[PDB]
Amino acid sequence: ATMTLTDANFQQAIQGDKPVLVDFWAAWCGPCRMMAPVLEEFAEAHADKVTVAKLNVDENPETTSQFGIMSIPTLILFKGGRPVKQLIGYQPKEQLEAQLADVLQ
Repeated sequence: ATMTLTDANFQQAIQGDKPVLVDFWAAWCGPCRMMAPVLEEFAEAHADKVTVAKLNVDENPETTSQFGIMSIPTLILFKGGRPVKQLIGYQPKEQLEAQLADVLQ
């Protein structure tokens, strides 16, 4: 199961001190379907390391205004209330797995 963050728990979650890859996506989005199954397989890949969380920026609009999430999908890794790496668009699971290997270690 992937994690599911939400406006209130979102910032209280990341700002503590915890590796969490927040996935910003929407059910009305077009090219988020491309990486849709790699993201759920991404939680199958590392699993005991990556918290692949899910914010609906449609439903929860507070953090999308802070960062300015202008084009979903948008993956951002937070380790201690600070996005170490923002990458967006379609990125294969192979691009993801090497990208997140650096920050998770």
